[PDB]
Amino acid sequence: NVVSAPMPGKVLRVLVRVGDRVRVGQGLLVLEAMKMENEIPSPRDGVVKRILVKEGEAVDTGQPLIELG
Amino acid sequence: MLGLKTSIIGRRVIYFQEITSTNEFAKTSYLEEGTVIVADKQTMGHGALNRKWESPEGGLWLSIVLSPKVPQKDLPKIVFLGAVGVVETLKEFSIDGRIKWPNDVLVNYKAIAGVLVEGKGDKIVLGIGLNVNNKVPNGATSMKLELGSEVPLLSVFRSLITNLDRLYLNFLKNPMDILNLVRDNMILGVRVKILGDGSFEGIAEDIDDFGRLIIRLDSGEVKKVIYGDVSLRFL
Ligand SMILES: Nc1ncnc2c1ncn2[C@@H]1O[C@H](CO)[C@@H](O)[C@H]1O
Ligand SMILES: O=C(O)CCCC[C@@H]1SC[C@@H]2NC(=O)N[C@@H]21
Ligand SMILES: *C(=O)CCCC[C@@H]1SC[C@@H]2NC(=O)N[C@@H]21
Repeated sequence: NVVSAPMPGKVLRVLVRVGDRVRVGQGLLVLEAMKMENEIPSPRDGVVKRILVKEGEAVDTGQPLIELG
Repeated sequence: MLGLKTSIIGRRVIYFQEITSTNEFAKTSYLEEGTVIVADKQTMGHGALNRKWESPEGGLWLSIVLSPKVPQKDLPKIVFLGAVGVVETLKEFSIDGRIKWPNDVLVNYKAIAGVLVEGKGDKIVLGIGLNVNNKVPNGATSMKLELGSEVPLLSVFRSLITNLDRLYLNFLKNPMDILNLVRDNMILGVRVKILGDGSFEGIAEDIDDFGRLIIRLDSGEVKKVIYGDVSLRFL
């Protein structure tokens, strides 16, 4: 499906590349928000189909971040 | 055997001779709130904003599991809790520490400690690295370098955890108090440069209730800086 931003913030780093298999709860990327570094976990096991955001990009709540196969 | 007498932070403490990062372990393990992860040395220490943090033997490298359950607007103050705890501990040891907005503590303008807060779901991890008796990077300092002799590491640990517990309980009661403690303990009045898009110069004069750094430009105009959004440099 699709992993969206739980909150507004700035992408600090992307932890995965397209095509990489991930597990439930594995960090997909990191968002700098409210003087915290929020690691966004993958809702389920699967493969990374696409990465919708870039490091340095500002995002808002609900914005699509990663797409799994 | 540690004899800690805290209410939440320090109820349990997990020690490691060595580890990659205490923050990672605190994030990937299920742990009761207040659990403290500490290690003699860290080989993969995490700094904020993708920086690396040197963690040789002799220093205090720890992470605290927290479950504040507060509104999003109060989350920016968590880093401050860690910074102020360090300031208070340094004070007990007769060391004058100041906060370099928003997560570092300086003594005579040399970094002696750094704070990093990480979140992963409901879980929040407060990470703190304090130079005690360890070797430090050029331009930094430590308690041993300030005092002129070895400092009892466990006593520093006991002091810091005890201050953090009190600050945390106070935060739970009224999350607005920490802001004033920060304002009265941070480096203010210094001229700074904001780089990137819309570059400008001004005097760092205070923080707002979100922890945003307030900058007073020469024109009297006022601008607020969001951490991680722009680069800041002292002039
Ligand atoms: N233990 C430490 N004490 C003070 N500053 C540190 C420490 N480890 C890394 N740094 C700072 O972070 C930067 C490397 O990420 C360096 O420029 C250094 O000044
Ligand atoms: O100033 C900074 O950049 C923040 C440094 C935070 C360092 C501590 S050491 C204990 C904890 N474990 C880590 O990997 N990082 C934090
Ligand atoms: C410290 O760096 C300040 C944190 C940023 C706070 C501001 S309030 C306006 C924005 N909305 C939000 O949820 N966080 C941002």
